[PDB]
Amino acid sequence: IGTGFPFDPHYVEVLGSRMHYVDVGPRDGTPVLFLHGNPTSSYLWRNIIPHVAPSHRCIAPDLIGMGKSDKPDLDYRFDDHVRYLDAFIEALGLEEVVLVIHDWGSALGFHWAKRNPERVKGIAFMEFIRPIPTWDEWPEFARELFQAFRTPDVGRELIIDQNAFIEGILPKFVVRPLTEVEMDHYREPFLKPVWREPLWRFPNELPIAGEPANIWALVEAYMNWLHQSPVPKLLFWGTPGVLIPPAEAARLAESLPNLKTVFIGPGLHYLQEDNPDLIGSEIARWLPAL
Amino acid sequence: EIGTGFPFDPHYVEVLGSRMHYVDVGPRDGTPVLFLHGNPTSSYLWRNIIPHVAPSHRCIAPDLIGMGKSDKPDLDYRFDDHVRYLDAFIEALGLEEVVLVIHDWGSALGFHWAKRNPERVKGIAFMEFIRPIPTWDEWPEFARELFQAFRTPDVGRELIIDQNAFIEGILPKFVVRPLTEVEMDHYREPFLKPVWREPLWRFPNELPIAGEPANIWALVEAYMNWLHQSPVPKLLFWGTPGVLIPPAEAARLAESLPNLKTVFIGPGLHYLQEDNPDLIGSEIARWLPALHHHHHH
Repeated sequence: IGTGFPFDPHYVEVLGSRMHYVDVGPRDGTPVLFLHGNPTSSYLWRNIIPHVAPSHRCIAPDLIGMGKSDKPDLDYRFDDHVRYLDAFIEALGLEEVVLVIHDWGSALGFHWAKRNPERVKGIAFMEFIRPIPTWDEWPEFARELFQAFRTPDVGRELIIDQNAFIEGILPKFVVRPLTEVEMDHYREPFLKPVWREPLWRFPNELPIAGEPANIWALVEAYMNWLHQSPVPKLLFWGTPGVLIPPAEAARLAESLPNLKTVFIGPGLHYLQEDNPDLIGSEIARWLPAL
Repeated sequence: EIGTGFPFDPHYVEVLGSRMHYVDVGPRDGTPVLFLHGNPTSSYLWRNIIPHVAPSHRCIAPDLIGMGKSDKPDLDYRFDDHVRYLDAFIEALGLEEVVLVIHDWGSALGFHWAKRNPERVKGIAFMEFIRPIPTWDEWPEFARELFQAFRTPDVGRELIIDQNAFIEGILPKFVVRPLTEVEMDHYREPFLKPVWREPLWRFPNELPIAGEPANIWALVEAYMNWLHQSPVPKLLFWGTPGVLIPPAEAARLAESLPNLKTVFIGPGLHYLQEDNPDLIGSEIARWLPALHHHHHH
């Protein structure tokens, strides 16, 4: 995948500022307008535009305050972006357009299209903004992903054949970047697919929504024991977490006896890789002296 | 900064006919601290935590059967198998009372052992551990948690402006393949000064969620209503697992929007252009010719 940006710069004056844009391809015909979102720029389109520019003009602006465009004194609300993009389009004299849009670029493009429907000849889009009526409907990509991991067909192919837990989940669920040396330590026990059975068995047995019932029963049992036990307890948690959301850490502080909690900062699942010094030294402090 | 080496002498103990590897450091003649890893890790996960505890306590960190440097016997590798080998490991070392430090499936093993042997557990430290998760509608929750945080007074500005979370976190995390340093540096250029990050913070605070902000809600509802009735040609690219448009939502859109074609790009999170630009570009190029209207007469 190409890392360069081999496009000549173009600028147009918009509402007293300059906006930068890519402009390539034939001068006649219907242009294709590419709109990026947060926190990107026309750079996001650098490897897509070369497929289109042989046949169609490609226009890719940097939104105001982003990319190589000016940084005026704005709040950068959506309405600001609407004003600057509206004026950009008129400054180039565009009549009909095809839109290729992403993220907040999709909100800008769909909003422009709805207001100018006779000028939009097609919309290509992806990963776009839609109205989310309740916070409970905010999309959680890991819902379908984790359910897929748990299946004996797709999940085994991912975890055993493609080593998705070593190559994907482990580094993705450390906030800081794991190094190649660390990855190679973690890779060593699983170089052969035939060794990866435990890696699939574990997620398949996580107790979720009562399934599997056998693990559900025993995990419920030890959580009831933990609620009853006076044993000293120390919980480390991070944000946003994965298995333990912050709301669950708070629930546990309300219900478990003799519990100390330590917030470690940013953390997904492998908290030991993000703040080992706090975890280790706080364990040491929590243990009684001799 | 965070150590990458594993500077522990290997120890091995025979357990149910197999050999299991473990770390054993620190002073004897006291209550040992037993560290239990989960999936897909090993005692390596504890390498930078043990040195803080070992000055005063013995630290024992086994590799679970079939993991780390432990043997790989022919088991089903169900939870019961791990229970049997860890139980026998603990007895093979002659441990009496212990403190547990546990994570993920090491926490299921540790809590299950503790419940069965409560007089032998003097304390439990735990993190990112296994409990009964009530529903898939409530969990996982970390995408909600992140975006609620961006919209939380003070917290969101500290993440996005002070720590540059959208450039250093969200952007590379939401590409499946690894972004290179050259690519990251291109993306970093417009936001090297914290004050330049204002647009990056305002964007999530404009997302239309539960009617708020009301102005954005109204205009996004309006253009979605327009899209559902317009015959304009539409082309949706989607990846798996996605971020804003997971596959289940792509399928629902494929049924509901008029004149819509869909293209699956393969693995992808949010910045699909960084995972399969050649398929996105080539499919757009193949789609554009049919958008031509013949000259009207």
